[PDB]
Parts: sequence; structure tokens; C-alpha cells
Amino acid sequence: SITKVFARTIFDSRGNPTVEVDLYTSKGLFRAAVPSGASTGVHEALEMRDGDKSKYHGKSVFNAVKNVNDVIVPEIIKSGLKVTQQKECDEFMCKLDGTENKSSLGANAILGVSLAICKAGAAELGIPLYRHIANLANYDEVILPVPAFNVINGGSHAGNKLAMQEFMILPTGATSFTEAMRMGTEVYHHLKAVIKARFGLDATAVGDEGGFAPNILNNKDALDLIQEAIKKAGYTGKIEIGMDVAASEFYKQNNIYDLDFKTANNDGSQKISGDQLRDMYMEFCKDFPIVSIEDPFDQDDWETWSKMTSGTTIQIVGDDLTVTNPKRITTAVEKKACKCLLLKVNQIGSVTESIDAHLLAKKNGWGTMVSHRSGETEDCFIADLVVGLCTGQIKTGAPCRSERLAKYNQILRIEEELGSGAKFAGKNFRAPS
Amino acid sequence: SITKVFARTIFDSRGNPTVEVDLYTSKGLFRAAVPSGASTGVHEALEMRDGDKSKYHGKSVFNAVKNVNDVIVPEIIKSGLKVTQQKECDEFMCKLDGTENKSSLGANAILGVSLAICKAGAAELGIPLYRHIANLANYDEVILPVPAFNVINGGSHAGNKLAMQEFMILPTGATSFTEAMRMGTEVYHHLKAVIKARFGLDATAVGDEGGFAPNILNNKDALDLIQEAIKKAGYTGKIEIGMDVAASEFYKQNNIYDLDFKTANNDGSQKISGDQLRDMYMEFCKDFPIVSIEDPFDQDDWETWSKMTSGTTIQIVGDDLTVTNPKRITTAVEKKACKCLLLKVNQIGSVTESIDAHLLAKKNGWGTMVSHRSGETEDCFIADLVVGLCTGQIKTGAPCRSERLAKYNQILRIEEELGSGAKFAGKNFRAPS
Ligand SMILES: [Mn+2]
Ligand SMILES: [Mn+2]
Repeated sequence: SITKVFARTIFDSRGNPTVEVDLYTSKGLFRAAVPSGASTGVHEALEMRDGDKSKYHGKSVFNAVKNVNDVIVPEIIKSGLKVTQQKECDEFMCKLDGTENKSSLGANAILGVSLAICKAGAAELGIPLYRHIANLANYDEVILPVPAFNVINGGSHAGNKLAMQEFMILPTGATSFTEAMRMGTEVYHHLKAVIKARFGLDATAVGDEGGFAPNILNNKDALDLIQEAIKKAGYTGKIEIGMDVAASEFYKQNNIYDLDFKTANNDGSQKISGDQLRDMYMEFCKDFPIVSIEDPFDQDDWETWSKMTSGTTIQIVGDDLTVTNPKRITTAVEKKACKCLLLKVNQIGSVTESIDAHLLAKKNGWGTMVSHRSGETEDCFIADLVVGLCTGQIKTGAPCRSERLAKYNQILRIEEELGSGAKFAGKNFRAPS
Repeated sequence: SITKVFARTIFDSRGNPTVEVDLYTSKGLFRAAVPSGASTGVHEALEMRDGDKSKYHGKSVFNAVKNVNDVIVPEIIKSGLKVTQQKECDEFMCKLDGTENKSSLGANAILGVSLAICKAGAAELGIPLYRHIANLANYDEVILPVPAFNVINGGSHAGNKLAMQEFMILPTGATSFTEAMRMGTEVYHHLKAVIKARFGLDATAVGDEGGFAPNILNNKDALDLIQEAIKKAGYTGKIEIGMDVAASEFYKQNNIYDLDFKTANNDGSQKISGDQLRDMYMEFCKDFPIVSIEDPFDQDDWETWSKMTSGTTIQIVGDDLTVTNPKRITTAVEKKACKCLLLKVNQIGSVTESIDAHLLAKKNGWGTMVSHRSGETEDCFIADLVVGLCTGQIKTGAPCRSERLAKYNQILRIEEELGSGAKFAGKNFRAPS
């Protein structure tokens, strides 16, 4: 039974307020923190901010914190639900909310309590959190994931010209998670050396996710840079590349992608319809070891999505397309729009729904890549989530900034706990379990 | 009694390996991680890296980890010392090391175990860590500190032209720690807006400590920028400025400071002897609300240090000068070289010595500013240390990057625990207890 639930305001990796929940059972205190979130969006669960631009730039969360403390807390204490009843507790809170997008209480309110209940539940049962998640998802085995280290930024998370949002490396050819961390950090540093040389020391500063953001023009330039770091590190053929185009941002008029790559007059110099953008992807695919591409098109450019998924043998990740929403996932499944779900727990709002989102996708042949948010915290929960859900692939930042390393370090501790019989997804990252 | 001690390698906020120690007593597991460190230096305790440039760029720590596991661990388990005997445990390890700078076992080896023992000791006694530290240091009361948020970078931590290393803001005029976090983040954001405007979006990327690093020329430019953010935020007169000149880096020939501010030929354009540099400081002091200056001169320019300390009424912080070393502190005390110790626990190597370093300084009228390292971890130990040592002032990064916010968030949780009777150093930050 829950003896106490108390939320407080803490600050995320970007300097903005966010919710932190303390939950008590006779076993003790269980703490969880909530990452980023859409303060308003039309597909994902709404994180409740205050909007008073006077206080914290309209980003405070005293409201979400209050909904937890004086609404969720007393109600769930009297509900008599045990932390061992994840689905029931999550269900209760949603009922309590009434809205479909958790707009009454706030998804950040619900998720914080939901995450805390999960950690408490694993403690009630006397098992580590990754095991409790596996059991909730019906897995008998867990597996160490392949990390997708964001290393070069553009579009967002940083701001130059480079329209493609993320360029990541994936040590698919690593023998273990330890070895993948080594391959990952070494390349990261060698890449720092390269960017410093090619663009000067000042270009080695980092964006929200710890990745460099040199003033590069063509996306291909980014890939070449990465390709050099891998060679320098001597990891050619062990590391593959991954992308997140976030194409929804530059989708302009009908069938037109652009953004002028952040140039109010770069127009025409990038008057490329989806098919031209799709061809461009294929060139990259044969020229670089690109194994996964996220959001190649706008979240509503369904037809170019299906075409690309049908015509390639690489992973096509749905982020803005699916929005961790089972309704969106279902449509994307019917349309064969993609073959991978980017799992962002705060997008849906609870642990139970997040797990169901993953099982849906997995049931329909998809892969699942667990994802952090731009605004993360020191909470390392998704590290246990990715191991527990046996997805084999996590995207939680470059190995720089501790809100990122908090997750990676935790997966290494888990690895150490699994012993010699710890399995690393590796080349089977797309669907290892 | 210690039933088990096991170290492992984890990654710091910069992507480099560092030591993490797990310590067990019948009360459970107590974990601590070690930050940055001088892999070799002549004044501070030496952190042991491996040097094999093939592995992790010569930065691995399997040696330090091994010294813990197969040397420190069995020895301290059989020693029969209790975690409640901080001084004895720390003493034992130093004996065990034999060297003066902890070069046999590695300061990173010793400090990790030392930090873990401290957390275990507070648990043995049933009190929070900040209280256990207060009691170790003989304090009856604890006090919430004034945060020194590094916001603009130069010299190191980033790399432009700006030779002065750090420019920080200090909400000395805040009513509480909560209010100081608000004042701190708001200014940080307003400053992001300003830098974006004046130098473009790309200039808002951050360095090792979460602070922006625009390509500014004159240090005065940095101060003006900050001054604008404070005005925009509407906090003029509540926030003061702090600096860390790290002058040791640009100290060239006899009585000559320069660095050409990172220009192989900026020579002459900054042929300034100490006295010219000292005058420059005074101009800043009357023109901007500068309350504290760290390392105004080279760690051996003793005479210009004394002159400056004697002639001003602001805080003069010794970082490279003192190196958390009681021998250096003693000399600086005799010479009246400064009036504040920057406390970096890993510089000295143990909790006991760190506490003694603080008491020495405090006994001689100095202030103590607890400091993080460039390469931090998600460990929030120094947050309890600064509250416990009643220093009233901590320098743990900009409110950006979670290895920084881990500390700030922890001080807010402590604040919440102290209740209404929680005292905030504020204007008395220099020596509040
Ligand atoms: Mn995306
Ligand atoms: Mn310094």
C-alpha cells in the first residue's frame, strides 16, 4: 500500500522546471522524475505547465505538482491499490483524469506517480526494476541494448543550417555493452578532434543532447564527418549510422520539403518534393552504413512513408508519426508506414500504456527504440525500461552531459549484474527478443 | 562494519571514464562516484588514469578500480573499522597508500571509498548526510548556500578569445534557495535570448559547465552581457557577479600576464604586468557588482595576491593557489594572500582531509566555496557537503546539464527538509556560520 505521495519541482537538463515524485510504502521511499513533454500538442498526452511568463518563463509546474499532492495522492492512498498493481494504479489515475490526453491533471503529474509506483512495485517483489518491467511485459529474458549516440546536431537540439535533426552512431558490431560504450566515447572524442580541426575549437560546444553542432551545410557533410571519426577510431564496420530527419519541421506546402535549411531565402535551393527527398535517402543508404532512419517524412505524409518502408531493408522509425499513441501506431501498422516505434514514455503518460504501446508494435512485427527527451533529468528509469522490454535499442544522447550518462551508466551496472550470461543485442538490435 | 567494497568504471559528464564505489554494511548499499582530477599535477592528489592512449584515449581507470577492489577493499574489511569512524578509515587508507599525494593507490581510488564510507556512516547513525557532515565538522546548524552559476565561458571549459575563465551570477539578494534557483534560471534564459540576438543562435551552445560561450573579445563584454540579462530579468541589485580569472594560464614571463587571449600573435595587445591586471580588476569592481574573484593572479604571484586582498573588500578565492592543500592554505594564510578557499574534495583525496582543509581556512577567517569539477557525475554529494559545512556558497555549474542540476536539485530537497526554519546564506554568503 502507498502510505504517501508527494511531488516537488526540480530542474531538467535545460534549466526548466519539471515534476519529481516521492512515493512511500512500508519498504521506503521511491523517487521518479519526469522528462520534457508537450506543454500542448494534439497527438501526445499534455504536460501541464503554468503559462505565467513572469515565473520561470511560463514553464513552472506548480499546477502539475498540486494535482499530484492534493488530487492524485489522497485519492490513490484511499483507493487501496498496491504498487504491485501497475495496470490498476495507472487505470485509476486515468479514470481520475477523465481526459483522453491527460489534460485535466497533466501527463507529467500522472507519469511521475506512475514511474514511482513501478519502482516501488519491483521493491515489493524483491527484484530489480528491469526484471519487474520484463515480467510486466511478459518477458522471461532481458537483453542489453545497442546505444544510439546522437553526435552531430541540426534542425533542433542545436541551430546551424543542417536541417536533418540527429546523426547518431550505433556500435552494432560491439561484443558487449561495455565494448559499445568504449567504441561510442572514443569515436565521440575522435570526432571532437576532427570538428575542432575542420571548424575550430569553438565548434566543439554541445547542444541539448551532448552532441557537437558545427556549422555544416549539407547533411552529407555530417555523415562524412562521422565516417571519418569511425575510421580514425578504427571501428569501421563495427559501427553503423542512424538518423532522425524530423522532416515534419521542414515540410512546407503540399508534397514539398524545405525549411530553406534555416534560411528565409534559401528557397528554391531545396525545392524538393517527397520523392526527391526519398531518393536522397537512398543515395545515403548505399554510400554510408545507415541502418535506421527516423521520421523521413512529415507525420502525415503517409504515402511516402509506406513507399520507403516497402522499398528498403533498413529501420524506419516513427517518432512524430506515431507519438507513442496506440491509435497512431495502429494506423501506421495498417498502412505499413514504418517498422519501428520510438518509445517516449512521457508522450503517452503512464508505464502501463507505454508497455502496451510497445507490445502492440512488437506484435505487428515492429522494433522499439526507447527514447530520452531533449529535456532529461538525472533519473535513469528508461535504462531499466529498455533492458526490461527487451527492445535492444535505446537512444539516450551522446556520451556527454550526465542526464545522458545517467542512463548509460545504469545499463553498465545492469550489465555487470547480468554477469557473463548478459546478452548484447548487437547486429540483432532491430528485433532481438 | 564494511561487508563489501566494489569499484566499477562509469562515465563522467564529458564522456571520460571515472571511478564509482559501492559499499555495503548491514544497512545496505552506499554508492559514490569520483569527479575530474589531475591525472598528474605537483600540488594536488593524483588521480590515477591508465595512460594507454589506445584505450579510451589514455583516460581509462581500470588501475584505480583494481587498487580499490583488490587492495583497499580486503584491507579495510579486515581492518574492522566502522563507517562511523570517518577519520580512522581515511587515515587507514592514506597509511595504506604511503605517498603524500595518494600516487600509490590513486586519489580517485581513495576518495570514492571515502565518500561511500561517509554516506554509510550517516545511515549507521540514522541522520541525513548533510547532518552527519555538520557533526563531523562540529556544526550545530546548517545553512542553505548561495549558488555561483557559471554562465559565460572563456579560457577553458570553452574556447574563444575571452581569457578570463568563468563569469558567474550569485543570487545573494534572494530570499531563499528556491528563489535563488528561480532568479538563476530566469537570468540564464534571458541571457540565452541576449546571446542569440547579439551573436546568433549557434552561440547558445554550451561548454563543460552548461554556460554559453559566445565569441566575445573583452572580458568587460562578458560582464556587460550578464548585466543586461539581470536587468531584463528585473533582478538588478539582487544578483551579484563572481569571477574566476584562472590567471595562472596566461601568466607568461616574469610579472607578465597575457595568453594573447588565445592568439599566437595578439602579443603586445595585452602586454600587461600584474599591476596593470590588478588595476583592471578594480575598474570592474567599481563598474559592475563583482563580489568575488578567484585566482586573480598566477598561483605563485604571491605579492600581487596580498596587495589585492589588502586593498579591496571583496572575496579573493584561491583555487590553483591553494589546491585544497593545507600546506598551501597555511602559506596563503601567513601571507594574507586571499580570504577564501575553493573546496574541491578530489584535489585532496578524502572526506576527512577536505573537512580539515575547510576548518583550517575557516579558523583563519577565510570563507569556503564548495566546488564541482569540470568533469562531474550524477553524484550529488557536494550538495550535502556545502550544507553540512555551513559554507554558504557553492559553485556547481550553470543551471544546465544534469551533472550540475543533480547538486542544485538535491539542495532544494534538503531545503524542503529543513522546512520554514531553513536559513539561506544570502548577503552573508562570505562567512555565515
Ligand atoms: Mn524525432
Ligand atoms: Mn579556478
